[PDB]
Amino acid sequence: PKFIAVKLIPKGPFRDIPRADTLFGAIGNAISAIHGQSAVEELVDAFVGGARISSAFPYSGDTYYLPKPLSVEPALEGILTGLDEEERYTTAKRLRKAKYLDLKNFELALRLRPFTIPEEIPYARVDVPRVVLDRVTQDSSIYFWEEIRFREKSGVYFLYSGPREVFDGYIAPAMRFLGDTGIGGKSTWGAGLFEVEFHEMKIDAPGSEYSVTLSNALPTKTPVLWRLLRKGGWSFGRRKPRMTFIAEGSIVKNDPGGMERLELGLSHEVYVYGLTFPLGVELPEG
Amino acid sequence: RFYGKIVIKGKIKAVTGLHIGSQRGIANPVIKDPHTGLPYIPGSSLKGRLRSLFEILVNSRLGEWREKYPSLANYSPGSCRPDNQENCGKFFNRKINRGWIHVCPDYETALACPVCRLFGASGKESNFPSRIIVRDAFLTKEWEEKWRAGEAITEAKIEVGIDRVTSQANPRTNERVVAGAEFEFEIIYNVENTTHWRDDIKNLLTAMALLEDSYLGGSGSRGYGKVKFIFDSFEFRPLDYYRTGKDEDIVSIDAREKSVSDILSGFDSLFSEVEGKL
Amino acid sequence: MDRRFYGKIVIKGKIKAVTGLHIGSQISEIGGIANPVIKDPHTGLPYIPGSSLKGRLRSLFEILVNSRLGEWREKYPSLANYSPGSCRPDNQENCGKFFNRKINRGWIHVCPDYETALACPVCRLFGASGKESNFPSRIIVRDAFLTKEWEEKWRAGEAITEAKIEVGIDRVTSQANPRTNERVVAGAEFEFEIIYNVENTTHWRDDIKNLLTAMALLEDSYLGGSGSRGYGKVKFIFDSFEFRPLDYYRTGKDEDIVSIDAREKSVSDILSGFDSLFSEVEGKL
Amino acid sequence: EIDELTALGGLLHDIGKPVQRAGLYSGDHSTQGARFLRDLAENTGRAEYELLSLFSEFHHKGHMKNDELMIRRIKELSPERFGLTMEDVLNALWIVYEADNLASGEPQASRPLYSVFNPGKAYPWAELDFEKELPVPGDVFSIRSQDYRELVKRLWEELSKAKLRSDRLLPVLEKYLTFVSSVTSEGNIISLYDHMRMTSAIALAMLRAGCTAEDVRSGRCRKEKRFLLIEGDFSGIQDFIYRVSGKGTLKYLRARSAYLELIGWDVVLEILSRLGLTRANVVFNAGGHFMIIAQNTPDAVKELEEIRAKAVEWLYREFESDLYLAIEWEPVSGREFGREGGKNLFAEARKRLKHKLTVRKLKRFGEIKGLFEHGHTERLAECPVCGRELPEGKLEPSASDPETKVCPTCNRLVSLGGNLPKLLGFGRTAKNDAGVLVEGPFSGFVPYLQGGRPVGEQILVKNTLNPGEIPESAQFVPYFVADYFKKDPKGGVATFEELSMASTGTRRLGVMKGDVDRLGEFFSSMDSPSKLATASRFMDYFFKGYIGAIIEGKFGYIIGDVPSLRDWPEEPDIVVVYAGGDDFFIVGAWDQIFELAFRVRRAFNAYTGGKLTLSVGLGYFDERTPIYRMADVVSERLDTAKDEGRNRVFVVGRSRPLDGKHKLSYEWNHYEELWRTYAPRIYAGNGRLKGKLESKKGLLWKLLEIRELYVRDPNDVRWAYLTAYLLGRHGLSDLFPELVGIDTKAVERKEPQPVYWVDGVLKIVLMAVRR
Amino acid sequence: VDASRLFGESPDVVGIKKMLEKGKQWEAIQPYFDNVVREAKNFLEWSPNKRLANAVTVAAYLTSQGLILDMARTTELKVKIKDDLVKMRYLLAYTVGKATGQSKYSLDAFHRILDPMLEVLMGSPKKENFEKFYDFLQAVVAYHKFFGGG
RNA sequence: GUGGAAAGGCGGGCAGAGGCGGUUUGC
RNA sequence: GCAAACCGCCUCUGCCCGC
RNA sequence: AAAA
Ligand SMILES: *P(=O)(O)OC[C@H]1O[C@@H](n2cnc3c(=O)[nH]c(N)nc32)[C@H](O)[C@@H]1O
Ligand SMILES: [Zn+2]
Ligand SMILES: [Zn+2]
Ligand SMILES: [Zn+2]
Repeated sequence: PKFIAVKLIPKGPFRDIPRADTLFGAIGNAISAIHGQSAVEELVDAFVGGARISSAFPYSGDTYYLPKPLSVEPALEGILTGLDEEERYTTAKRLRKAKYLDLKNFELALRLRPFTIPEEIPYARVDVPRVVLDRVTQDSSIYFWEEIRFREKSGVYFLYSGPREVFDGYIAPAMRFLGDTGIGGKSTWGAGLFEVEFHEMKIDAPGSEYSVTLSNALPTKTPVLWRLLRKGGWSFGRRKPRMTFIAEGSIVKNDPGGMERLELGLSHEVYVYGLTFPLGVELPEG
Repeated sequence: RFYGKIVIKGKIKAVTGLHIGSQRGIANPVIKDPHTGLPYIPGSSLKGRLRSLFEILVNSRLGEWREKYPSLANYSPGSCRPDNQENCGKFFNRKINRGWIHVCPDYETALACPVCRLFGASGKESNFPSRIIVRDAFLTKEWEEKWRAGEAITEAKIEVGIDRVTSQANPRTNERVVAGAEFEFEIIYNVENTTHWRDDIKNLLTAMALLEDSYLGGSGSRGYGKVKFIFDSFEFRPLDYYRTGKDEDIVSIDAREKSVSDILSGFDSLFSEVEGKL
Repeated sequence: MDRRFYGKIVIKGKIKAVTGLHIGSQISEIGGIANPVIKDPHTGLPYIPGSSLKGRLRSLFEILVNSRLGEWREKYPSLANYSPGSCRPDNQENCGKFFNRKINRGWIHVCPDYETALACPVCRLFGASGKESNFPSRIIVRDAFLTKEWEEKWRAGEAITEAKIEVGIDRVTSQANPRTNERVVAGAEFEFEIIYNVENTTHWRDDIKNLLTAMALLEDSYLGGSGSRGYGKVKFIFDSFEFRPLDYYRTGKDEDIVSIDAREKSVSDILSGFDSLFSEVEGKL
Repeated sequence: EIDELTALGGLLHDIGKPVQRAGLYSGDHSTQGARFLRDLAENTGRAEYELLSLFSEFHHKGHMKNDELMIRRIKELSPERFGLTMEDVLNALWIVYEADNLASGEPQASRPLYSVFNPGKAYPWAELDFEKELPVPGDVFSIRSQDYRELVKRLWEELSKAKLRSDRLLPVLEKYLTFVSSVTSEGNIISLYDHMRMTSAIALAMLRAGCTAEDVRSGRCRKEKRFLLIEGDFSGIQDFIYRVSGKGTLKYLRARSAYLELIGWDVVLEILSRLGLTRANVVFNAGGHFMIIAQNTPDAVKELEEIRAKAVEWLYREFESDLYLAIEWEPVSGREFGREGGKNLFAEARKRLKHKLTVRKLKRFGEIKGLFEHGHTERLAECPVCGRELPEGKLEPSASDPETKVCPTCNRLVSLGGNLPKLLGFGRTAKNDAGVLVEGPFSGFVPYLQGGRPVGEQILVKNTLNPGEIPESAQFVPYFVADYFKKDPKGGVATFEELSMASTGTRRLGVMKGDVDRLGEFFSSMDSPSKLATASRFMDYFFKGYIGAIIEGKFGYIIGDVPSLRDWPEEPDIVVVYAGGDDFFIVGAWDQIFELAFRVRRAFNAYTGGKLTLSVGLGYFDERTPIYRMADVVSERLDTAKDEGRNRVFVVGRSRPLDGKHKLSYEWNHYEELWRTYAPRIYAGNGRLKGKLESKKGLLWKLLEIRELYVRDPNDVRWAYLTAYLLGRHGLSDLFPELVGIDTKAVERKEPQPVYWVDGVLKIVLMAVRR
Repeated sequence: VDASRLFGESPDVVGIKKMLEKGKQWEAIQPYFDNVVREAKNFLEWSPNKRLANAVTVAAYLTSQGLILDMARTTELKVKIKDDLVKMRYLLAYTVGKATGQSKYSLDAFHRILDPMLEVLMGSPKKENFEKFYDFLQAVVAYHKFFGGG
């Protein structure tokens, strides 16, 4: 279909590539800052019905990357039948280890076509060492810290589907607030800051019964093919319990997911984003 | 609560050559961009140097600031390194690992501190978050083009160590950024309380003015600092800006002003329109 | 324990190279003057580092304190832990001799603790290091570039350096061994910057007078160079002592006490009447 | 019982093959195995050896003619004395006959065993001892009768002192039949032990399947699905053993690798006992991945569906989605074991099961039913070591520093890590017993120490095939492990800090992770289960047994001269974390981790026939680098050596241009030629440089600074004359004469200049001097 | 032999160090190359290895005899020159106007190569076309130390 | 309603020690 | 009538201690 | 993860 693509042009290093539950927690903190409490409860109701955002994925110079579906690994002997067998084995190995695909090869992997992987990743994970210095004696205490450093024209983006007045009233004012404050990590070191641009993405998807998730899922029923993701964040100092999400690219069938409210002992209820972002996929016989 | 984000832009001039090490072909390397190989000033190295200069500033004026800043009456000048007990009566109360740093342990205490209100506090159960963002300072576009045109952006300076009796020489090498370089800094203050933001902007500019006579990173005592702030503009970015995006925010123009002139003169004069919309 | 702040005494002026000055260096270089002098990579002109000036002032001051370990000990405690000499003939780091650290193979007096370096005249002014404590320095000596009239003599076409050819002559066959030494020309003039950080109002007379003692020893000794061959001959030309109190940084106004000695000598400030020049500093402490 | 009689009949059916290659009796080895077992029933043996001679005289279909001489010969013996039914004994003989054809599908010479890696090369006969001898295939296809005669005498001595059970016989047979060829033919690459072992496996699976003697006489067990190939794999090992912080010592890691293997043995030994199988039904068990041949009965499919259900639910309670065991099974037939015509049916049924493992791994914890269900539990925390989430209060203080509250499964592995030098093995007993340190999904394991008595029905004894101090009612299960460690002044395992102190020149900790390349293609060429067994034991025995004797300084006439910084010590400061299957993870001093990577590869090159390669990633680390950091760098370096090309090593971190035409890792023969030319002209040995280069690091480091101009612009030619000026001024113009001019042949081949590949030789020499 | 070792692009810098470190064999192929350097009057026409090709064959000729640079170094610092290339051609004329004795021939061959490239530098821009010359002039001195000269 | 909040890669370290642009004889 | 021979660097040091 |  047709989606609004929210590009995030970085102004430094990120802490991690953002997911949809820490994007919804960042947006719900942004809406509470510039509107108030009763607009976050109007935000959650907009997401529960209709429109839902996806996870954040890298881009590198007008090539928008998307996660590889998990539908290809049972098929991946049948995808590569037209190859010489001694180079069919190392083409298969790197086609299974690959995490992202181009916007051109994502649309082919949804239809079980022969496809190719990107060679170069738009970011790197470095370990930059910081230090703690005593204020009288200058006694150093090294600790280590990891970041996401992007290239010259690279960055990250997520997708939005839904009505326009929810985007132009909540999501578009939030990402202008969230550009000057951070998305995750030590934003007081200037980490999660960016400039925001809004664009348009069109994705060819076959009409089918199965669908891949482009966000974390929190499924209501057991999915078809999946990959377990085990994270639990932090909310106003309170540790969240770890939850079993489903990584991006896993296959569900008529499964909407669902946001789960937590208690955590605050003045308000904390919602963890668990909605699906379905794009139609084609499966083999299992 | 949230009211706006005072945005400070300008340039960092390295008047004498700058060193911020990585400890990873020069023997001690300054830290560099992983992709393009250009050096930069970290946001943590600039923030922690502004805090360290200001924690020593507040340690000298604990008695004189008991009334403008409460919960400076909970501290006595000194460090907690002699008696190995955290959050005691001394000012440098928290031992992160091997170093002692003033961090107030509570939200209601750090809200009245001058340091931890501006720079943030950890605490147990409490977690006061900071109000400023210090971005990474990368090279200006004029100094990226000098790098494309074949000039050198870092040198290799050889120092030595000399015996006081026999005069044996013991040399080492230090990579440091070439003196004269221009970096592009960015500080974003988060206006949470409309009452005390004038003090927080002035306490921040005081640490900038202590930094121009002190050094940044480096060896510094052997002349590796000598940093200089060159301001460009002070934006206010109100709450009405983030709702609708119509670009009618307050811009204070200081194209050629020092940190002493900015804090010394101006502020009421420069920040007069900022104080109107609160 | 209890590092404070009161102000930053700033010492500005000029470094006069009365005799040729050579601070050496050592990479995409093929044909040039051998044994070169250090130069700013962006502007091309030579300079004096803060490392080569602070280390030369510390070295002349440690040797002066080593000569008198019975005449400074009544005013400076923890000098009773030191016997005059060096730790070279018995290779232990911290024994009872004065020069007590091994850098790589040489021996330099650097105090091993915070409480030891707080009462030493060398390491409370120049700083120390060690296993824990790490007493940090109170002066910062900056790299000294040319003055702005010797920036412009370079624009006018005059030579800022030269090349001096010296020959090591064999004493038996009178057979030569020439080499060229670049040296900054005699008469050249470097603009320096020495900032003393006032951390204790009790002993700041003792650190300024010891810093001016080390400067007075340097005007009799040499800077950089091969100075026993006539290559040093430095001279300090003071422009202004200034004080910069703690209230200068918060206010940003010119509340800094200005001592006026634009036409005085390094042994004239430390000379009788020093009390008269630094009298207004005591009115602000 | 017919259960023990069918299994020990098929195991000993080929007995006397080694007495006919020796020649103690008259010809036709089926006659000699009847006489070798009749004489064995006389002295130092029971009377069941007399009835097991029926299995060695009525096979290959040569004497079992017309169903008349089998009845008379069995009638002479007393079945009733043994208690076996007269008809039931006859039923077993047909099953043994059928399982012999299903295991091989295959003379007159004493021709040796040929190597499964080179079928052109052959093994000389040795023992299976892993001590002072490396079995390296050679072109010597001849076996002396006296050598066979010596083997028969040792075999006769050990079969007389050995209890008549499948577990007892299997280590006796393995010791002497490992290097004996089964069928005498040119290029026979199947071990005689493997053929005998796979024959007791199939004959016992046929007996559990219920097929009788007339089912074999009519050929009904063949061409009907009566067998069932079990296969398991642990998934998430890297995130299970190496996801540990700076609070994990070397001992804790070395106990994590011993605890994953006890989880693996607890599942495999549960399948064999609960289905009636012996240990010969296990085809291989190597690297958290096993394969078992069983029977296809509805009682067994029901019974394997509980072993899978209980073990996955145990792993989910203990380790919250960090380690998963995917168990699948595929029904096969008798004709499916072999190559039928020209089509390989064993490699097709194996890959019909390998696709079922693939879809199971994508349904990662689907057999839980509360997997994606949320449940609110208050007051949860994390362990400082492995970082699992528990409800707090279940945390308990660690014995190192009692301030930190670790989880209880990490204190069982700190206390196990202190016993591993003292440990002779384990005993498999019930979940709630005294002495149990760690629990599996089905059992608990008591450590069997040096001076002690083992308790349990199954005793796992490490690094030997002799049951010395073991009770005669307990089951003997041997397992092998690469357990080399550098010992401290105490009798324990050295630390990361103690190994790095011993390193030459710069003090760094060397970490290597290497594995065999394209092994899974090599195992798909096997067309019979007796051939998959041989290719999997010999590949496992290199990393289990022979990689620890490479570290002992042996095999030097095979290894020769490798790139070394110092001469090889008598006790190398090397600690093996893991080595088994086709991979190894070894830490130590950085000088010997460097040398052993070329020393393991040179011996693996000759352990195989030169036909299989390695890729090794090397890393050199600070002592206070956390091991989750040290295992993620070297795994990234192993995958960079593998994706770029196979058979290349990642020596050290290097800077290379981004054109896609440079690569970071060295081919093994490439780097080992660069060390023969660049290193003896700069390096003298044991940390010092050569003459006229002492205290000339102003030459060597600047040569790496000229090399960094090539990295910025490879087409700029500045670096070429800067080298010749630098070499010329120092008078060392003859050192490195090919870095001064550009290689015109390298431009046409689009391969890098010789200044690009000098980095990984100089850097190592510059770290062997104190850096 | 001498033209087989000193070939077109880069054949043997290590092979030319055996003959030069013999007298007249390189004195013809490099004099043809000096004539080719005289045919390389257009300096900025060699963006290939030709600057490294010529400077080996220049320095292999000048090795047979004895054999401004800081003025070329200071005018290189001026980039970050028509008034000083007159002085640079003057100091190059001053040296050949001084060197009398056994070193006339090495200085006249050194005079033969640079002044054809110092005529194009008069009527040309200064950021380009001098960087390509100062890379050549460094490469002549670099190999000249390598072959055993000073 | 953000796997979050807090945290300077730096304390100390002279590019220095010894050295007459000089000698011998002729083409 | 005025020069021409060689000598153009030599030899030591070159990352430490802490987290 | 080429069966860690
Ligand atoms: P210290 O008492 O070591 O506190 C432990 C703490 O510091 C880190 N640490 C200390 N020294 C080093 C070092 O040389 N290198 C590294 N990478 N880390 C160091 C420990 O890792 C631990 O976090
Ligand atoms: Zn505070
Ligand atoms: Zn001292
Ligand atoms: Zn744990």
